[PDB]
Amino acid sequence: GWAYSGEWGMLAGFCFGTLKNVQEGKAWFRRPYIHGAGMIAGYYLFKAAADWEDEALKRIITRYERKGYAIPEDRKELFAANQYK
Amino acid sequence: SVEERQSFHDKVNDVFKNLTGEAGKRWARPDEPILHTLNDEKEEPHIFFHNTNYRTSRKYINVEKTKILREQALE
Amino acid sequence: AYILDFLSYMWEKNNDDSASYKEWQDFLDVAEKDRRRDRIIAWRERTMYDDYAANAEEPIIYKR
Amino acid sequence: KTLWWEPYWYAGFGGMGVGVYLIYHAKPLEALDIKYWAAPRAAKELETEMRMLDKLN
Amino acid sequence: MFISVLLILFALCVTLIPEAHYHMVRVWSFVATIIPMWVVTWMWWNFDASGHGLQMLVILGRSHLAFGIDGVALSLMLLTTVLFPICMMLLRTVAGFMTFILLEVLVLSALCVLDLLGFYILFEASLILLFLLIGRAPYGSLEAAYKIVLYTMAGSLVLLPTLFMIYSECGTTNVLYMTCAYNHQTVLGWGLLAVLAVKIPLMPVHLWLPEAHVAAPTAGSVLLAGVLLKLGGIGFLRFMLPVVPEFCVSVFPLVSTLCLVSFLFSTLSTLRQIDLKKIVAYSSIAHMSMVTLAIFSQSEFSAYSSSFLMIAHGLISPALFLIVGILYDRAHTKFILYFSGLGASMPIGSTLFFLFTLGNLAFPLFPNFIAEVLCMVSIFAVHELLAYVFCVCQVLGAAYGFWAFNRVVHGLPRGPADVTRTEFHTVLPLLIGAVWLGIKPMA
Amino acid sequence: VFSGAFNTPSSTTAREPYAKTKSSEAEYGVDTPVPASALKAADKHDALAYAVANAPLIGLAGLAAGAQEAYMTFERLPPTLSRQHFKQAQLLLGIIGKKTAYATLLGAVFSFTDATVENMRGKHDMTSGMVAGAVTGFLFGMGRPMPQPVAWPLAFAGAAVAADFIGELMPKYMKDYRIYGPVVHRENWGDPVPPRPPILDTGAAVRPSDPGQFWRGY
Amino acid sequence: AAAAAMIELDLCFGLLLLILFGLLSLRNGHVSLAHIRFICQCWLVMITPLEVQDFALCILTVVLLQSFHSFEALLFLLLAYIGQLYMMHSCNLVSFYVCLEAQTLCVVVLCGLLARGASTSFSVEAALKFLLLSAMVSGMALFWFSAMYQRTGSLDMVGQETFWILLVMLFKLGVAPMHMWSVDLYGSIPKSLLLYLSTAPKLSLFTFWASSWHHDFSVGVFILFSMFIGSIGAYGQPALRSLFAYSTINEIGLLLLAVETAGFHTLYQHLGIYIITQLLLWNLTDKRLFALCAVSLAGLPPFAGFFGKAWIFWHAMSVQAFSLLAAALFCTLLSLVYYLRVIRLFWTAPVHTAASFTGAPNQTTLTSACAVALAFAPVMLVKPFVI
Ligand SMILES: CCCCCCCCCCCCCCCCCC(=O)O[C@@H](COC(=O)CCCCCCCCCCCCCCC)COP(=O)(O)OCC[N+](C)(C)C
Repeated sequence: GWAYSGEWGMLAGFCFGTLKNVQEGKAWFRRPYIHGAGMIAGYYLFKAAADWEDEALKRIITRYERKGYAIPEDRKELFAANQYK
Repeated sequence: SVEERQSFHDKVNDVFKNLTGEAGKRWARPDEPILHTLNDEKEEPHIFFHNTNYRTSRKYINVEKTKILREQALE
Repeated sequence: AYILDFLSYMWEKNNDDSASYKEWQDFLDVAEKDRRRDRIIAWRERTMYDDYAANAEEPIIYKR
Repeated sequence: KTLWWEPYWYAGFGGMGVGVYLIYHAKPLEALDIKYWAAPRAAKELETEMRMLDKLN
Repeated sequence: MFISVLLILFALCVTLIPEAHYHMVRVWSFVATIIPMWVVTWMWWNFDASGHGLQMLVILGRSHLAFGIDGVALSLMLLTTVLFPICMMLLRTVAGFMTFILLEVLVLSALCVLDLLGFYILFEASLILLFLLIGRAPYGSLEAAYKIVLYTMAGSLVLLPTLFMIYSECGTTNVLYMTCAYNHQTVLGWGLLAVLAVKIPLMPVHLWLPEAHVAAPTAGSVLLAGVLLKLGGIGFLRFMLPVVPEFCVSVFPLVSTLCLVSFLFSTLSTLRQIDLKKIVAYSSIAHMSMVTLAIFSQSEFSAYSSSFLMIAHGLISPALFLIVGILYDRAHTKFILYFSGLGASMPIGSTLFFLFTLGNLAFPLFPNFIAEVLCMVSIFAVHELLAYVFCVCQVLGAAYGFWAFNRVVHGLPRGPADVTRTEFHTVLPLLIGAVWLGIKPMA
Repeated sequence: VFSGAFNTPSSTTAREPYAKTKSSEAEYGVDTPVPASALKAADKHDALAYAVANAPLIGLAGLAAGAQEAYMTFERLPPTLSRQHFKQAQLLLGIIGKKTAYATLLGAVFSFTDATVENMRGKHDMTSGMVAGAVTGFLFGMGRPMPQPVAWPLAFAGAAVAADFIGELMPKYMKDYRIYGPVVHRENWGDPVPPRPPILDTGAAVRPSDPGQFWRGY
Repeated sequence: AAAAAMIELDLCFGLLLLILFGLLSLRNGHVSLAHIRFICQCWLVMITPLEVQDFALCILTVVLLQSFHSFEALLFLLLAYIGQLYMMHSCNLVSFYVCLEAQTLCVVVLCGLLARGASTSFSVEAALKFLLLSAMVSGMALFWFSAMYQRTGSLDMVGQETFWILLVMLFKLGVAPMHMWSVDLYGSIPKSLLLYLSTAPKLSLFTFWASSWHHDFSVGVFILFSMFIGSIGAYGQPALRSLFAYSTINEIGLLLLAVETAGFHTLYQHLGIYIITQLLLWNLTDKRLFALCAVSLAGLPPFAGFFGKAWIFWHAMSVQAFSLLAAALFCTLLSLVYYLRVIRLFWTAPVHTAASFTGAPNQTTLTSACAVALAFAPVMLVKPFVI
């Protein structure tokens, strides 16, 4: 999957904490433990999404080859790869 | 046929992959075009961009020729 | 006027024409791999999951 | 009294103007404009074409 | 790319500054637009003019969003990075600073994208920002905001299925492979014409501009006139001409008659206008019609002359909007009948108004003169009469320009006092750019 | 690629027409059959039979609008009027029948004028639809104040023009469109050949216009 | 051997224990039941199989249970979840009928039970109308199932009678012109049941459609009716509940365009983005985020609603469904006007958010702030993800 998905998840967690503060009338830096928990959850959620990227590509190539669609070996590496793009 | 077109495309991709040039030469100011018998040169993108660079070079050189001759004729 | 000559030398030293060519080739290669992957994926059949003829090759186990 | 934007305005637009000047007056000529790359290559081709046109006459 | 992320993150830190520190908020938001001007000037330094057509490339995997620099994009990016700090000098709230910062991110990334879906995503993500900017509650106009948003949405919705049609046809929306594949050019050509004939004001889909460019604030008018219209021209030059050229030949009589009637009818309408901002707003339609016909001529050096006219318009018309904005800010009206004798009461402002009036009418020693000459060289090389139509109608542009100037500048002196230091320095970079690009533009 | 001097794709063209692209190992279409009523309804050689085949469908629209208006009128009836069942039935059936007959008349006029101009000009093009739309819209717009005797022919002709462009001309132009397999006229790029066109279980409004676009069914 | 059915025995044993625990807790006079809700969520997790759609429904219902407070409402939602889960596994019209009828009865009873204040009789009225309209659709389903059973002699869902079963399914999704029961429900019933009604049953029924349904017909006229009626109705209705009811009819028309052209991947992507937006919409306390729902339901580019609409448009253009696509694009142009009305109402206004007094301080800021981060999901949406 994508190489920078965990950093994107951490930025998502920071924005999550800032919005939870803004909704309840607090300044952006208040309750930094909420930011930290949000960062951890965002990191692991977007890493799981990046794992599903590779899983979906593997499922597509496996189903297509079992149906009779013969893919050349120069193009099978586009699918059967845990590519860290 | 389709097989011959495919093998030619593979050869062109291999050549343009392993290409280098140094010592005062700019790539994308090539000395010669790539001569081909292709129907629609845009079938092979590397050849299309190479001949595009060569054609750009020729247009600018012809403009410069016009300027040199205009100075001579004025003299 | 010597500053101009030294800045010209700095431009020539920093520019690397072979690195420009490798940048161009990597751009073309990444785009071509995306296009190839997307073209293979677009052979996208769609029936219901219980279609045992359209999905005849899947290794499915049923509990009924 | 100096207005709030004046140091930043003069730094930003002056450093853009000096930079545009240095682009025009300190870049290599082939890097500044392709017409400097093609001016010497047109001259030799014209030298070997003027005598061709002389012989054709 | 790393630099662009740093510039975005530095720009977005304006929100976190506490509002009670007024000086810091002003300085931070002004510097946040000064820095990209330096970076784009450095990109011009780094450019090899004898090298490849596309330089400084970056592609972000399988997410579309691929970027590269050519000459047209580089000149337009330089113009945008000049224009945005002047907009920062004309705003007073953090909401305005943030709207213009987000607009600068979207414009700069849209100008140099090489993916059609990326262009679609990046450009019309600015629609809601334009709606809020134009329909601001006490002094805007919600009717104008509705018009500009609905026209742009209509064009974009025509394009979107044709974009996806070529994407299913060849497998990519990257312009380097879209130009080398076989595609059904009539459908995609109609979709691209639909977006870019609304972005460039081409009749009949042009009625949003007179409302929006007048109802906007002065900073919004500077942005909308000097920048956002040229996204249609760079759309023509980057996406439509390389990918659907057979369509671009076959539609030439239709695009030609649209350009001719837009030029003539918009020039005729400009003469009956009674609002100074509406006078400045209409005059932009005829210039963009000349730009579009010069792009579509494809004849001598058409990309060069059309880009140079886009730059000359983007320098001259924001300055006219700035002078009208000064008059409106310190007299609370934009109506011609309330202004007379502005030469005696604002001599510096009237001198600047006269110089930019002469520039807008394509007089020599301004970049518009060189631009219109080269655009008419490109038009003349297809046929002489298509050039003659623009040549003989020059009295009609000068009529409205000199009539507006003579009505507001001469006569009985009534009206506000002369410009301040801040107003003069909002005007000043455009004047220096005009003098340079009209006297020694090239070396 | 991008220069201010010229646009290279504007002059880099094929010198010969291409051969047909092979898209799959099986090149026969699979689809459900069309009902015979619609097969007969496509025939234009008999103008009267064309109008008879097509007009009841256009009358169905007036039936739906008339049934709507009849129910909305029935709901507002006071009890002193609603209990008189013969009068109620003749009022509601009058509303429905007038709407149905007007729709059937407009449809028959359109279909007959279309096939008449078709057979008179000897060819199939967009002129017959525009003339039939002008005639039908002028029939609708008669007797009304004056934007309308021009506005309604324009609307019916525009409906005919949109029908031609969206339903007929664009499918004909894109008969060789492929979303799968080799790129058409770019077989050297090497995209693999599947054993068959893709099987899609689409609805009856989405049917393949060419045998190679997809296989429809389940 | 019954060893392959321990999850069913676990379902029944858990219900038997949960009723007794709820009885014991109420004999103590407990005015709150968070322990009962946690046991209900545990039971939801413990009975759900390991498929993507099953766990999507499970996690959705776990999140939904935080807006319900009485024991009976929790029991009705669990027994509606049993129908929603087992409809996705139904391969006949017997189980199809029973699951649909269990869901209808649970929804009717919840609409009666949870109303309060001056809006009690309006909610009961709309529940009665929904029950009467649902009874005749259930009768149509039974009648045409009996016809199919007599003709074929088996339980296969083939032949001409599947057209009426398809019309039954279109009624359950609120497809225009059979849409007015949902329009009646939106105007009176409270926000928590409106949140429940717009997410879970659509997922359950579309998964049954994806899993075990084929018909030889079309749904194009109902696509046209839903899109045009929903867009024009939401343009014309000044009450916000009716605005969102008609915009829901428009969205179900888009989902039907995704179904009609095959390609269920775009259907699933748009449905997921819509469900997350619904979870944000009905739990909002700060009204500035009402504008984010507006820009992400109008299909505006950088937000996730654009991506959900745009794969539907891409797959429709791929198989050349031109007329339905053109109608969809026109209705998308119309939808922007009333989403801009939403933005005018709730973004260009002074901000007022009342504090809590009796505890529970802004109790669903976690979920609403988590669902607002649909501006970060587009990085994963552009890839080949949902297939
Ligand atoms: C399509 C070509 C691009 C031309 C667009 C028109 C530009 C407007 C002004 C004309 C200036 C001409 C400058 C010529 C020399 C500069 C360098 C150069 O060569 O130009 C660059 C690009 O030039 C620029 O970017 C010019 C920047 C002009 C923008 C100026 C407006 C912004 C300034 C505003 C005012 C600032 C005042 C501040 C002071 C207070 C590349 O263009 P080509 O030579 O055509 O590229 C060669 C093609 N190939 C690689 C394939 C061989």
